[PDB]
Amino acid sequence: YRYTGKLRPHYPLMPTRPVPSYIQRPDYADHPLGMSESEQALKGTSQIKLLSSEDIEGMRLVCRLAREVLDVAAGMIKPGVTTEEIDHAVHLACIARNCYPSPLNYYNFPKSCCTSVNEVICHGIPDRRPLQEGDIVNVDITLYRNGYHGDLNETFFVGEVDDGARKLVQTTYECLMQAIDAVKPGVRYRELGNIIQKHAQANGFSVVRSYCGHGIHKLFHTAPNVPHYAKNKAVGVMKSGHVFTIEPMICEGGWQDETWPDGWTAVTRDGKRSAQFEHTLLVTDTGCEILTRRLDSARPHFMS
Ligand SMILES: CC(C)(C)OC(=O)Nc1cccnc1C(=O)Nc1nccs1
Ligand SMILES: [Ca+2]
Ligand SMILES: [Co+2]
Ligand SMILES: [Co+2]
Ligand SMILES: [Co+2]
Repeated sequence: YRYTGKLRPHYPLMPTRPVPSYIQRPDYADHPLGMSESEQALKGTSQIKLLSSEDIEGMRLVCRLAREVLDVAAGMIKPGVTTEEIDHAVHLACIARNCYPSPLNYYNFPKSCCTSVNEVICHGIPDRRPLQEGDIVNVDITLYRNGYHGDLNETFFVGEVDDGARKLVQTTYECLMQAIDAVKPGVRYRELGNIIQKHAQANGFSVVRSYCGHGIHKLFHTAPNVPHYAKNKAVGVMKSGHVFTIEPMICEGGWQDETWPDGWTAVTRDGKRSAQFEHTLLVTDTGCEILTRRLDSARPHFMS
């Protein structure tokens, strides 16, 4: 395999971390290949679930807990810390909140969160590499509690970063918020990509096309599929009660991605940097509730 940039995986990986049996597990947690039968049963369907008041309370809870766990990871970002150490802290923080870390064994993913450094677009696997000053790193968190999944992610700066890193991260966050500001009943899911690409393009950045936002609730990834690029064929119109994520991955260079031999790590084909931000949103009668928002601080960590 020919690596696209300077990053290399740092093996060996620690043995998979167990989750106490008292914590409720999603169906794929105990499937040998990590397959989710409940999810697969709806593969290819575009119908979007309309959450009940009960489902909404469950989503509000898990999303708040997920934010708490991402905040824990945020506090650990510093030069010298390995992504496996961040993952260990996330795993324990999920357990402390009586939640199962959704990524764990999802289609056999080996860790409890995704840590994506520099040219890694997404799905980076926590390993032995210590973070380096100047790096940008995304931590993607998803928790499962009482049958509901809550998902969010932020990109962080490791020590002092260059102006290019600052612009990429700020722009990506702005792309996400402009999309969220457009969410309300009656809006087509395909419009979000037009908004995101317009802002990214105005700043000289590209939009990853192989990975999209997704419906999330009783399932980790389900309808609707939400592309972040312009002129996409996303199916569906927003309605109060819909819950889904917006998680644009923006790149310094081209939008093309490829996957490492580990089967998970997605990287830019040109080796340039990529940044991402994500929130889980609930469409209300008039707009949307950002379930994974910070409740005690006005801004994301990179600008805090
Ligand atoms: C094909 C199938 C199984 C339903 O998975 C997905 O679509 N998956 C998906 C879509 C968009 C963004 N992400 C993912 C994903 O897995 N991300 C993960 N994060 C941690 C472990 S797996
Ligand atoms: Ca990255
Ligand atoms: Co993902
Ligand atoms: Co996520
Ligand atoms: Co997501």
